[PDB]
Amino acid sequence: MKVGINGFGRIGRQVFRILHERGVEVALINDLTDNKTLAHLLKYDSTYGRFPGAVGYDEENLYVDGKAIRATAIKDPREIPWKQAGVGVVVESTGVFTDGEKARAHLEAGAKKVIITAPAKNEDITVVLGVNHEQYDPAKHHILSNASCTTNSLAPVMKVLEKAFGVEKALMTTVHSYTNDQRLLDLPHKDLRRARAAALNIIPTTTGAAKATALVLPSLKGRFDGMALRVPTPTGSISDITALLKREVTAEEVNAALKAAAEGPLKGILAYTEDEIVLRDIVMDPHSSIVDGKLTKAIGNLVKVFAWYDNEWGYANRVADLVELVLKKGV
Amino acid sequence: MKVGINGFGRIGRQVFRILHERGVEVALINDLTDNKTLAHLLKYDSTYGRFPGAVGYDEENLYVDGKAIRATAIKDPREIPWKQAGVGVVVESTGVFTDGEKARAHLEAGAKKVIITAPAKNEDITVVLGVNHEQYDPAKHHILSNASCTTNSLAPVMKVLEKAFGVEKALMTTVHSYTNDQRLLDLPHKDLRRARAAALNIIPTTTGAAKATALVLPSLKGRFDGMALRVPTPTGSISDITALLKREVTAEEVNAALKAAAEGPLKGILAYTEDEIVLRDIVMDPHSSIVDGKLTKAIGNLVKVFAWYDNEWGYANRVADLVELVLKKGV
Amino acid sequence: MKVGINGFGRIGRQVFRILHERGVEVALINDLTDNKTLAHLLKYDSTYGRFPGAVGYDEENLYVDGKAIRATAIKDPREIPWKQAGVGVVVESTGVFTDGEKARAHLEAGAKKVIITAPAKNEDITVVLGVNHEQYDPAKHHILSNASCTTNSLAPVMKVLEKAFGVEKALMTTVHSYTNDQRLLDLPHKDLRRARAAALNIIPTTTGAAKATALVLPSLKGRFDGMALRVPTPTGSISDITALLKREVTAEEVNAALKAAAEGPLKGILAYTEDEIVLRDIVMDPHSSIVDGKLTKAIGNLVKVFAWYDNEWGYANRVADLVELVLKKGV
Amino acid sequence: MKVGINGFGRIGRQVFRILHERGVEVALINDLTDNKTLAHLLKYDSTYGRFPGAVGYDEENLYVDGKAIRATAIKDPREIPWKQAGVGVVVESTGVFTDGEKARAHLEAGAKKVIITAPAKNEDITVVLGVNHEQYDPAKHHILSNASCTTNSLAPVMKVLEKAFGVEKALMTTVHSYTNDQRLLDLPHKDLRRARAAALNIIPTTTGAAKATALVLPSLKGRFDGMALRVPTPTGSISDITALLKREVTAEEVNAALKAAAEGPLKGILAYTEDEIVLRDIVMDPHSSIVDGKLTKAIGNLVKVFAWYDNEWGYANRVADLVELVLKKGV
Ligand SMILES: NC(=O)c1ccc[n+]([C@@H]2O[C@H](COP(=O)([O-])OP(=O)(O)OC[C@H]3O[C@@H](n4cnc5c(N)ncnc54)[C@H](O)[C@@H]3O)[C@@H](O)[C@H]2O)c1
Ligand SMILES: NC(=O)c1ccc[n+]([C@@H]2O[C@H](COP(=O)([O-])OP(=O)(O)OC[C@H]3O[C@@H](n4cnc5c(N)ncnc54)[C@H](O)[C@@H]3O)[C@@H](O)[C@H]2O)c1
Ligand SMILES: NC(=O)c1ccc[n+]([C@@H]2O[C@H](COP(=O)([O-])OP(=O)(O)OC[C@H]3O[C@@H](n4cnc5c(N)ncnc54)[C@H](O)[C@@H]3O)[C@@H](O)[C@H]2O)c1
Ligand SMILES: NC(=O)c1ccc[n+]([C@@H]2O[C@H](COP(=O)([O-])OP(=O)(O)OC[C@H]3O[C@@H](n4cnc5c(N)ncnc54)[C@H](O)[C@@H]3O)[C@@H](O)[C@H]2O)c1
Repeated sequence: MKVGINGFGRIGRQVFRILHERGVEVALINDLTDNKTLAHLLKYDSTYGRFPGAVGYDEENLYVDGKAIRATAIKDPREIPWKQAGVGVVVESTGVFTDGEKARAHLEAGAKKVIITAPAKNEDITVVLGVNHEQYDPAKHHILSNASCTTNSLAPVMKVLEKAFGVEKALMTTVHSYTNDQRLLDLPHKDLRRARAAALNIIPTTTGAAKATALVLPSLKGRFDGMALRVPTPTGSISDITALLKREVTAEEVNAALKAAAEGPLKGILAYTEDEIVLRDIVMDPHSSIVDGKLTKAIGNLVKVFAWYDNEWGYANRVADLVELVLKKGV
Repeated sequence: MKVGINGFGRIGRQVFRILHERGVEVALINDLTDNKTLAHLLKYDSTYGRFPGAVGYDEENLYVDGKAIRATAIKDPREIPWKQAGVGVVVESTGVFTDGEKARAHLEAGAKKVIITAPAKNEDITVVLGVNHEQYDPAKHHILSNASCTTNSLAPVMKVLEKAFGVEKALMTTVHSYTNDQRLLDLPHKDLRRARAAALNIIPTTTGAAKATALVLPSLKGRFDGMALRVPTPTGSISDITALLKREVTAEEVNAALKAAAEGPLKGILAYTEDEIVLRDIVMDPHSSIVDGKLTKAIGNLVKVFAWYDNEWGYANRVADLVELVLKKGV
Repeated sequence: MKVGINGFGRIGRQVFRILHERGVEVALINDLTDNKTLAHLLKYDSTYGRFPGAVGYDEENLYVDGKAIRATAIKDPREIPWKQAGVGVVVESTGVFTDGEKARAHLEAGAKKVIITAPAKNEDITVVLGVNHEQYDPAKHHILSNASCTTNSLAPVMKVLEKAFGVEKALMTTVHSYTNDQRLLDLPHKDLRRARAAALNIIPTTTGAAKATALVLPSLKGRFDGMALRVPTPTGSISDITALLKREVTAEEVNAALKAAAEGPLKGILAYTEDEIVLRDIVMDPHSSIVDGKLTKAIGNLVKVFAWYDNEWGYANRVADLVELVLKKGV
Repeated sequence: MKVGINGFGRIGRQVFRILHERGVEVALINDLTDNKTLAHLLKYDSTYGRFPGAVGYDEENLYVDGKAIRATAIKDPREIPWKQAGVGVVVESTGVFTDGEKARAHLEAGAKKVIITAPAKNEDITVVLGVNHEQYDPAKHHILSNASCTTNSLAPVMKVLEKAFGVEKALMTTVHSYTNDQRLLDLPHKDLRRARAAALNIIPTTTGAAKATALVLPSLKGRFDGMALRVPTPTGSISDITALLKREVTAEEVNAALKAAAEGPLKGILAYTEDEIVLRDIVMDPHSSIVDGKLTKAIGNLVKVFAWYDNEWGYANRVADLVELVLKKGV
């Protein structure tokens, strides 16, 4: 019962480091490049620095302080040796198999459990650690999704605002660091905005993060939606939640409430703070959501809350977190 | 009856170019640097390119295609020769005399009318062209304020949402390009966030833009507030308006309504569009507010509207616009 | 005898606009995206602004102020209808057919002349307008290359330093804006440096620009090489030329010499200036090389010269310039 | 015999952290802001992260894990209580007292030794650890300078190229991250280039780093000069050294030579590497100079060498390093 990663990219590599630093052992790693490039990308990372440990590689492996790890370049899921490596849980992070209909291929090649690191489709269950994980059935579920980084920042907040003040309606905006899914200079893209130079523009882009948060929380079904603004930053994001509660409240109420959750039930997932912070202050923070108290606004029953989150490292800690759970309640 | 500029900086220089390209003649220009540096900053601009025309200078002047303009380096308002230059209307844009209590000094030195390009204090009237300009009394008013770039983007929108759907409550967020008021690297500032590296961070900062918009529109008094997020872009900004109307509406209603205003009463100030645009698409757009139709969201009576605006050039067109009005109804 | 473009990207689109604004008519445009995306990329450009004119499109065309232009999505050269469109000269700018061995396919499908906008291989002649264009034989040549933007900035300089002071040896460095060939965040690349986040790093990368300049100028064969440093800027570049002359000279000599060429023989290609400029000052400058006089250094016979150049617009003016020549001396 | 810092800015704060993590105790810290802002800038740093330890403050002090440190806001050197605090060695890093003629004021107020963290004037001795530190006379010297970050990167290299191949002439170029000395948007500056938007432009600026390196190494007197190019990066820089040796050599010779020095005599100051690195890979590297082997070029006796260096952290390690030496051989 070992882990495997398909899509050793931005998310893959972060999840790997976390799993490493936790003890979990990754048996195989598949991507589309030669193990040389994989070793160099793991070793030197532009956002989180050098890999804590020794990195080596040959035609068929990668070595992490000696321990070998199979590294393949198979672009067809069904053709990945998850079998002859004993890989049970797979972290599908290529961003191209976001639907069980296709990601099932990992099972019909060995794997016993598959975690899609992105908003999936036709999966067994989309889970947001801290919102609906206890709702995982090892018998029934086998193809999971860890939702999206935005969903993971919204959910812990919408949950607390529900079991305290109740939520009628909510619109949200997220100012998000760019990702490899955008373009460096104007170039073809299916989204005519993500096609524009990413480090030059503030780019408006759709996000199902909100509606998706309406599934892990049926409470907000059809009554929660949002927008996204890609901005010139390599990592780090903030969610702008504007929700109409079910009773007039004050910004100070809202906070002590989210603060409560932070230091109690949602501990480790949600965090609360009143410090004068900026983006670079939350980069590499494990949490899913970090509430900026001082920004909390409240005009009667119409509240506005802000939640910082590192769309890369934080999300990756949840993905690795999910692999632990799946392994603890394996099949 | 000629114009004068105090604070030949980012805003000053843009207002100058506009006034030039319109025919208006600036008699004197005061700042804190030698006329050499002034000539070089006007000539070569990093955002709007080279100055359309010939730029020269000597110990006492600047020359724009020959025509001389007095250029002084007097840091004390009362000591600026607005008198011996016949300067009637002054554009106070140093960002340091934002209150008539101090900006009055321009009058007790010559000037007959003073326009503060920023949220003023103790001024005669803060005006937002297209919202409450017809309310200018040349007899009573003499020290005006053109509000702020954010106010000028919000007002034209809040106005339309009032005379159509009525507004109960509204919270707004603005993702704003950085300004010379922030820091390049971490450095001392009265705001512990604007103190952080501006091209590196997404920086949360307070904005009275909303409450200020509650003055040009008493309708929203005490029921409109917002936040600001400084992001790594040199110019261009977007306002995120989340307002609770007085009746359930649809995003398509909201648009055709703002669109109406755009092509009618608020023409020239407000613009509406459905094109797939990004930040660099609105840089140097004269308008005060440009509605991004496609981003318009509506869950019943809770709406979310986005308005692009070039906090520099657009605002500067309003400032120059205000100088025309003041000159047309001079004293 | 009409023009055609294959690879309607960064360079393609700029060459198109130039050809348009010059009168030249492009008959067909091939790329890998739907004509919708092509129309949107031409219309709104993040660096050079909106396209001067009306842009429309349908399943089979693009319309520029009415005039229709065939727009296909054929990824196989031999399969492009250069025939049934009467396209004589083709601008191969996809960056994937940089060798006549493959780019010849444009001929065996219609075209009578092919211009490769990049360092080619197996081409008939690599030309650098102003250095060796008069050496074009319409009878023999049919597959040309316009070299590279770096080559086009170096050549006009190395030429002048040869026919004046003679050149023994020269090493050069270019600080170049990033290009679509690099990555937004760490990601797989054949060059383990261009694989790193482009807007975050200063990235060292090999450049054959120098050795290539040794072909258009056999004088420097085996005695000229250089390096390239990709830096966080979307467009604009500077070449750092360090050459050991054949006689001790002074910085003032070097300048008046390059200045001479600028205002004389190399006019229109090379420019000379002593103004205090920065990058944003040369963006969209047609020239191939713009000498920054004030930076000129000289310790005896070891000189250092700097040349600004807009790797996009300037190069594109040379590409369009080359299409004129090819058309003037067509086949 | 305790240390003191005047100018708790970018350099000051880094030197403080290093001195802290080394055990050295700073007695007093003077700047121009309230101890609140000082505590917040030390605590949260945009480039090097959170301060390793607890940070507190009151009207008269700062607390580092309890231990109190006097924090004043005296803009006049002679008026700093270096006396009633027993501060012997002062780190003058305000960037405004770069000449003993003025920095002497620290002595006539208490201090027994003053280190100017920048190219000084009228100082007793400018030292570059690893080049000419053993040449420090505690009896004669009392006002030192640690040179500049560029000087500290060049010197260790020029030294090795002298005691191996000899150096006839050398021109150098440095691509340097911006600093608080530049501007965020176009704004008045004595240097008409550093006046332009720093995160938007590649900015050419003079540097005495080379001539300065000609003092710590009289060998290159009048035969070494260079240029500087400020680029859009918050920290990290690379030096481009083009030197004409006294004998034809090969790039492989040059390297093994610099490599030798790196692992031997210049260990800890100079480093050598052949790894495929980019800027973000050297941020926070203690070294003064890190040679990028792979970039080494050599055409006979004309060589080109590149040296990475973190103009902030590395230089700060040298400054702290110098305070140790001064304390070990105190007065
Ligand atoms: N970037 C974020 O902050 C973030 C947050 C949450 C979820 N996600 C999701 O995680 C996924 C990966 O995101 P990323 O940021 O790492 O992007 P990425 O570009 O770094 O892609 C990951 C890796 O997948 C590899 N890949 C592509 N096709 C493949 C195939 N057929 N087989 C094997 N490997 C393949 C790519 O070469 C790349 O190295 C996406 O679906 C994304 O939406 C990203
Ligand atoms: N930046 C924007 O987008 C924007 C939009 C709306 C309003 N404003 C307001 O306009 C004002 C100026 O803004 P800016 O962006 O041009 O900033 P800026 O830094 O460019 O300042 C303008 C100029 O004022 C000069 N100055 C300072 N003190 C002076 C004095 N005592 N006498 C004469 N000149 C003096 C400065 O040297 C500078 O050149 C501010 O109050 C600002 O809040 C700015
Ligand atoms: N960027 C510069 O400054 C510059 C300067 C000089 C020369 N060049 C060269 O010009 C070429 C294009 O450069 P670019 O900057 O426009 O990059 P780009 O990414 O914008 O590529 C140009 C276009 O080619 C298209 N394309 C790719 N494969 C294709 C195919 N098989 N058929 C049709 N279209 C295809 C791409 O989709 C893209 O839209 C490269 O070879 C480059 O090295 C670039
Ligand atoms: N930035 C670098 O990489 C670097 C490298 C080597 C040397 N240096 C030199 O170190 C010095 C400081 O550089 P920096 O990058 O920290 O810049 P900085 O802007 O951060 O300035 C340092 C601090 O000095 C303070 N200061 C200014 N005048 C003062 C006064 N009269 N009394 C007390 N404090 C005062 C400023 O408020 C600031 O907080 C400069 O001379 C610089 O040239 C900088």
